[PDB]
Amino acid sequence: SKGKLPPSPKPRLPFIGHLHLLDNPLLHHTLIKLGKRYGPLYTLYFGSMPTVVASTPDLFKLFLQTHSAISRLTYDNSVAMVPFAPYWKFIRKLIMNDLLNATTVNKLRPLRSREILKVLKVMANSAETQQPLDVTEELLKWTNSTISTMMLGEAEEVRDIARDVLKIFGEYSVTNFIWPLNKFKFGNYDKRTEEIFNKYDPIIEKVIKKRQEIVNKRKNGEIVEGEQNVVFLDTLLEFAQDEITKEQIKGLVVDFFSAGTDSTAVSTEWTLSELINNPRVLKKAREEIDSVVGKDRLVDESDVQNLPYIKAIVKEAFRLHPPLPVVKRKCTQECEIDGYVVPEGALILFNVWAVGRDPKYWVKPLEFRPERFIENDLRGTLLPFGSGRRMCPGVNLATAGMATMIASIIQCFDLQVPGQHGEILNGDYAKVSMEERPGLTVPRAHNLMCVPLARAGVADKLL
Ligand code: HEM
Repeated sequence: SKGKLPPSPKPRLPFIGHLHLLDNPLLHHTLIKLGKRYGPLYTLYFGSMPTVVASTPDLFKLFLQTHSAISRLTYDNSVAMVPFAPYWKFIRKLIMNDLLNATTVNKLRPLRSREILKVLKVMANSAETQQPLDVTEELLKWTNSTISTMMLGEAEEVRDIARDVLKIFGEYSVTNFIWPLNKFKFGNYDKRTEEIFNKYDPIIEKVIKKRQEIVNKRKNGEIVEGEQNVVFLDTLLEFAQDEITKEQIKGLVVDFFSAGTDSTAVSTEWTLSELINNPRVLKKAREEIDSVVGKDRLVDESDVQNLPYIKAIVKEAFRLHPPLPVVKRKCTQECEIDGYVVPEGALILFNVWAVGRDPKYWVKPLEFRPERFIENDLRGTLLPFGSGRRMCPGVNLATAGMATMIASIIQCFDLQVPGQHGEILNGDYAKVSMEERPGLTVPRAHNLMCVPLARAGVADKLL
């Protein structure tokens, strides 16, 4: 018990604290340089707010222990609603009563498979035209559609809400500087953005109405025909009035759309980019798929458990390119971490990007070497056991779902990299830039452009 904060740099300035030292939009690079001098736990003042920066796994675990836990999720996204929002108590009761469980997420697999197939068919078309495909854009549409279809169904009104949610996400990303809602200003927008906002509430109200009558017709024993797929919202509506309000249902839907869907699109692109840049690993990945699954049917989500190298590839891309390089938490009460005092209300920053590249934990950390997870949650979480990860379609998409998409892509296609003067790069130049774009979520700065090439025995046997 040293009775003092973790060490801090100099100088601390009256109003801005240490903010003048943050001279890099990619904050995690600056936090590493500071960590080299001041150690694995140090204090920065974001204005008047003390902010403690940790960069070891042991420090992360200390911040997750109970005193009430000394740190909590922030409201940067809707995941914080799970422990804190009162209307999420309804979800917790469904879980404890075995009415919402892992089987609920497993039964959505056919919906997830059809969304995967849609992407493969887009790539197949680009293979036939031999035209560059914006894989970044396709992965954003894939994750956005899969979330909305799992939640609400295949109706055309859900296609409309998916396009609207993606547009809202677009307006949410332009208010971002480094972290979201930092350059936001109270303004008037325009008629274009106004129509985007006003479209959401009437569309979701109609979708809930159309799903409520399906639930009622199933409850009263009446037969239903047309769309036999059961959506996640149907499970919520089926027990909403047992013996939760419409507004609170709409609030759950808002939370379901804003928990970080884009993280899966970002991590999928980082993984594909590492595979393109590491032909040895990509060849070995296709050999596993050809051996475990074969060339006669598409990879299925049930195969992922039998694809250890594919799972190691996802872990290895997560180690090098965590979607959130800096994870934020808030101190809930005065506590002591490794002898230092952490004050109530302090912002806590986990530099997970630094840990992923630290030679103290990883042999040759700059190498994309999935074997490190073999020769010795397929991403390799901070929420306690029993928080509901097993019942969440978003966690499924971020793990088994992304692994299935990546395996399906490389099973069917070679990814050619187009060049800047009428040529396809290959093979020493067949690489993509790994430069980062600043953000809370940090994607590749350059969109992933690829010219798919159908592998031999794929068009007729698979697509
Ligand atoms: C119904 C549709 C739902 C959607 C579309 C959705 C969406 C998401 C997404 C996109 C994430 C981010 C996962 C990641 O990238 O790491 C997430 C996280 C999470 N969700 Fe959901 N969710 C849904 C329902 C639920 C439910 C019912 C629960 C019940 C407790 C739940 C609990 C969680 C938890 C605990 C996390 C955090 C997991 C972690 O950080 O490791 N979700 N959700």
